[PDB]
Amino acid sequence: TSAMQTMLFTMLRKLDNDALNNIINNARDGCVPLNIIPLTTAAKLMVVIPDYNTYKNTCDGTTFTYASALWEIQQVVDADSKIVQLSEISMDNSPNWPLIVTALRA
Amino acid sequence: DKRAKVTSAMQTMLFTMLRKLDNDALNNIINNARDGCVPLNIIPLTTAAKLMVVIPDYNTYKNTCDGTTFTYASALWEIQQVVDADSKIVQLSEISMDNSPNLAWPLIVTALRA
Amino acid sequence: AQSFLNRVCGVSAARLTPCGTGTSTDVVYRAFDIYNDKVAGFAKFLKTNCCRFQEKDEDDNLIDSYFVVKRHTFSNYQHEETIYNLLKDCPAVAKHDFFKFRIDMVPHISRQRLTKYTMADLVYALRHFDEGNCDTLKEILVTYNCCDDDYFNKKDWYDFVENPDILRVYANLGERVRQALLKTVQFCDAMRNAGIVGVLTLDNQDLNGNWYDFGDFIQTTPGSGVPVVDSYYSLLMPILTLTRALTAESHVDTDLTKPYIKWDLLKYDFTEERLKLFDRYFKYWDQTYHPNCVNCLDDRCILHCANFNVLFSTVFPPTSFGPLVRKIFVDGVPFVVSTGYHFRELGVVHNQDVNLHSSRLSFKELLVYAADPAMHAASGNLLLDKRTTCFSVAALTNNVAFQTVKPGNFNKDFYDFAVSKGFFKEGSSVELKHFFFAQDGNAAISDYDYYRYNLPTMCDIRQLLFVVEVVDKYFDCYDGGCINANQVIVNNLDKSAGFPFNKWGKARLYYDSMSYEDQDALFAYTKRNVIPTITQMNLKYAISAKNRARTVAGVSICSTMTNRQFHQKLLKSIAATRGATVVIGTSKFYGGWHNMLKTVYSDVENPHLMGWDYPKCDRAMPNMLRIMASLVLARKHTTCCSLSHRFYRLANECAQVLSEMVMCGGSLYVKPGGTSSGDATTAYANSVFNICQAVTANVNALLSTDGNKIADKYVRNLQHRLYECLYRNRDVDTDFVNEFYAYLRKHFSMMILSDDAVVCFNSTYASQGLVASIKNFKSVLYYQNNVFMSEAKCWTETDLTKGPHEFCSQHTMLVKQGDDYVYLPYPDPSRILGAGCFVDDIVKTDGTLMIERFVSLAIDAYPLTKHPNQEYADVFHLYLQYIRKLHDELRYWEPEFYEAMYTPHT
Amino acid sequence: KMSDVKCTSVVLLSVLQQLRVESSSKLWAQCVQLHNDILLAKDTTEAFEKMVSLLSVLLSMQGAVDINK
RNA sequence: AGAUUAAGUUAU
RNA sequence: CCUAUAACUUAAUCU
Ligand SMILES: *P(=O)(O)OC[C@@H](CO)CCn1cnc2c(=O)nc(N)[nH]c21
Ligand SMILES: [Mg+2]
Ligand SMILES: [Mg+2]
Ligand SMILES: [Mg+2]
Ligand SMILES: [Mg+2]
Ligand SMILES: [Zn+2]
Ligand SMILES: [Zn+2]
Repeated sequence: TSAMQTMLFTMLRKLDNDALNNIINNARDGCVPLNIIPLTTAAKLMVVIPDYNTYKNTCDGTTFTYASALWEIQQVVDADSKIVQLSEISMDNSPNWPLIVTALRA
Repeated sequence: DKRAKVTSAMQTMLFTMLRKLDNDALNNIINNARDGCVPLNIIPLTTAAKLMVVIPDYNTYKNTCDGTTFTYASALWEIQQVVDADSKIVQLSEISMDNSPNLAWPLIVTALRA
Repeated sequence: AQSFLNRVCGVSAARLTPCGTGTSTDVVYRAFDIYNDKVAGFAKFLKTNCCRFQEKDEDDNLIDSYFVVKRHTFSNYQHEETIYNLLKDCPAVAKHDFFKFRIDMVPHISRQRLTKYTMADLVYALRHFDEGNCDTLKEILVTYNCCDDDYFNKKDWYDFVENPDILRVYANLGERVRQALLKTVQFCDAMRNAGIVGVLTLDNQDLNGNWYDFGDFIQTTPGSGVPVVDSYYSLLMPILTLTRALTAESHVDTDLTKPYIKWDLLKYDFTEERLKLFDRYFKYWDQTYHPNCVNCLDDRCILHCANFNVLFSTVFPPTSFGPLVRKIFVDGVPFVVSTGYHFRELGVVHNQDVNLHSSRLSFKELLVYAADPAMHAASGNLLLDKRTTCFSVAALTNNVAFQTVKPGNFNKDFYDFAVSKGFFKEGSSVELKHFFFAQDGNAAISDYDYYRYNLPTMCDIRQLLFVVEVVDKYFDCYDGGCINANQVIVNNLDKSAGFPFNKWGKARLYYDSMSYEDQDALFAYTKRNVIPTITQMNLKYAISAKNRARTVAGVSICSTMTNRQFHQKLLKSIAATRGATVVIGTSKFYGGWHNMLKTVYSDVENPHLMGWDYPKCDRAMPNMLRIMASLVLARKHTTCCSLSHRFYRLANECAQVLSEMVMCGGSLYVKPGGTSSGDATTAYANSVFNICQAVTANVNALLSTDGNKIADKYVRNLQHRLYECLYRNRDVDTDFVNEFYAYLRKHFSMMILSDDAVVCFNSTYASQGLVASIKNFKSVLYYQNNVFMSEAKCWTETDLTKGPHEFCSQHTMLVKQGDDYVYLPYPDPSRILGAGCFVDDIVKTDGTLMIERFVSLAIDAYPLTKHPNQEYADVFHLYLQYIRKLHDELRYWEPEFYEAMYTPHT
Repeated sequence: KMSDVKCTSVVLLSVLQQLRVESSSKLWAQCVQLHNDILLAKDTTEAFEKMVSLLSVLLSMQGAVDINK
């Protein structure tokens, strides 16, 4: 049960692939993905951001880096369907947190 | 020894299939026959009160069970309930071409004989 | 020149253009069904005695109509005119014009408005099919509006599996074939009323249906003419179900524009309709036709009549076939049991032992009521399943079950050990290609949907009767017959007992619960009654190289018990015989592979090796060939069973493993045909089917070759006698069956194991066309097996130093063993490494059971050490080092033990 | 190499199957599809993209804590 | 050397 | 839920 789960991550960490490591690190910090990552030309991806400091390291503008790929942000809701502009993000309005980002890749 | 258990289990199962059996529309086809002998493939086709339709996609649904009532096997069948592959109750408001990617196909509709 | 062209026009005043130049004849390459004392067979020849003229349209465009002017002699001219004047009123006769023209005054016979190709060209194009050499078939398809000319730009257009639209394209020819049948019956009536005796051949009727050759016709007293139509109908019989020629008989008034006939739902007999169809389309076929095969005289008569029934059962509705049920009272409480069966092949069969009133149920009659599907379907719901195109009888439960297949369990310690030993490098010869593929919940019904490849197939019945005699010679050395219940040997009693018997116990419970007298009473009951049974489909969890799901068929305990008691003596006698053609039961160990190969290379003179593939073999096998295979096995019951007993055993096998009710996921379906994988006789019936298709390919090779260019006079006389024994002679000629069998054993040496085959054949005879090749197998599988066999799945080995390329998925190497050279079987190393890396239980990756598992895999992996490839040889040393590592982490580890498994001393 | 990701796909799909992911047939169908197409992949760049798409099914539900690992 | 039971492996 | 047949290996009893 759990030995299968330990033998997964001991051989996942030996493939040494940046995309697998990028999503396992993001998952470790709580930046998990709600749906399945698509690998087609363009489709939708929903990424949950727990709080601010793990958002600036991924998002700088209209493009965020995920699984060694670039995904352009379309919508940010926060524990509602409370749409939030992209100009909002700064530490200056940090109390202004389970947050969803629904984007599309190139 | 163990012969008694399996013969009682065979006898018990074979009898409760007669409690399930329709017994009055069955007699109307079993006595309209020339020799009292009918094919088996027409027994659930003309007597069974419940019909199950397994539908793979949306085109098959609109061609087969569009509306609350549909006609199959020269009879009239009114849908009772629809479930998906995960056996969750689907309403008829959900089965549209817009919401067709969100459903767990196939859908198994169940229709009583009207 | 122009004057001759004007004379050909005549009263028609048709605009003609010449296909030849001047007055000289035009040479065409057509297919003729010829029987002389010079030559025989159904081959392609040169027709050199005809001048052809094409008739232009109103806008000066070429149409299908042709004017055929034939010049032979004066005596044939006067004789054909005398026959035509008797036959001119018939509308099935093409209009003839007799004249003389001065080219020196040679006489001419002008036939008016014929098509380009005859019926024999169509029959030969469909019965000798070749991809890239199907120009005649393409021209026929685009001429009679079956498809456009750009249909052949789609690749795999001819393939029945890759493109099922070719069935519709071929069905566009069926109305022309049906019109040719009606015109043949009209021509035979006109020959009988006018007193004319002659043979009808397929090359004398065009694709319009008109008859035009009378050179071999002789006159007799009127009212008593006899037409001979055996070669005609027999060579035409596969086309009747390929083109679906009797499709118009389903409609009202036989009119394709009119709607369908709404038959009665309670109607099942269709005996008089079968007789009306036989009198309408095959009136002058001389052999008696029984619509119900219970009235047949022997097993050859069963084959002959079941062949007409597959054709005539495509007209009737599919709800009439299957079990025939009748209400009976048990202690006054009523049942619904099966008192008969309506077969597509055998007609109506009624049970002889049935009581309407029973006052107690024994274990045996409870068993036949539980096994019977009539009770199960009369209680369940109606089911309309749209995932599959197969017939759906009933849904037994209110749910639909969705069985998935789990992935394999990874064996990490062996993979880490193998990576540490240098395996799985980049660019290496050995890589993992065998895995456990998981399946989603729609896998079970998607594998069941592959019974759409099974089509109703009518056979060439004369050819099939000769082939079943030759096939019978192969099984001659074996002993068979019925045995008692105490002589039955069961390999594994703790296996499934099928449905609905798996709710109460395994097979051990039913073998312990019935006495020997009850088992013998049940076996005697199946000799006078038909017990319909339900077959369970189960997804099988096993390693593979392809992502296709694999289902196994679970047969009921009643069927497999009576079938063991009927067949096991012959099956044990086949399994315990060495040196024969069927090599079921022969081990590859202890020199047995070398003995099998030495036996296959017996007396071939210019030896080459050949193996082939059956695409979708379990699915697409025709019902006539399965019945033929069943009859061959039942030819050992000549002294223990009467003909009625043998018919009822055949009817029980057809109702149990051929067209039974199949329970796939809590719902009942109708199996169209094919072989159940869980019957006792499956591998052996597959062996009979393989030998039958090989003998059919050799017959079609020897008859389609030009008899004038066969250099050996023995082979030419053999081809003449082959045509005589197929089409002219009705009774079995056992001396020619022996002679053709000895010819086959001399020049076509086989090794058969359950649709896997290796043939050592004479190469010079195959290049001359005297024995079969891959092309003949492709043609036979096209017109008979309804599949396309690509030549990439086949192999050919010209150097017999190297062995067969693959047999039972094992390759072959020549190995210095001791003082001599032997043949050793080695497997693909990906399969061996995948068996060690992936297991189906989490209990097979420790130090408990994995030692004896790895030993068995090292036994199967030993002969890779003689391979020239180094990684191939290192597979065995890896398994050996790992058996050591398991042996010290708690005589086999030493390499000598493995060598002893392949040396000839047992 | 390619064999490492072909074995890791097998381990991951058995991990997902232990977490009762076949309770939803829609998710199990594309999990089975991704696993079967990793096991039939020839180029290793094609196998890696599917591995990301399949591992995100595990990183979607909160049933296996990666914090512990 | 033979038979019986249990388990396993391969082939079809 | 887990088929049929064949071969082989291992273990244990009786001979
Ligand atoms: P082979 O695998 O190429 O054989 C073809 C085959 C049809 O599936 C028929 C052989 N056959 C019949 N019954 C079988 C069974 O239960 N298991 C296997 N592997 N092969 C069977
Ligand atoms: Mg002719
Ligand atoms: Mg002639
Ligand atoms: Mg096959
Ligand atoms: Mg093979
Ligand atoms: Zn007959
Ligand atoms: Zn017998």
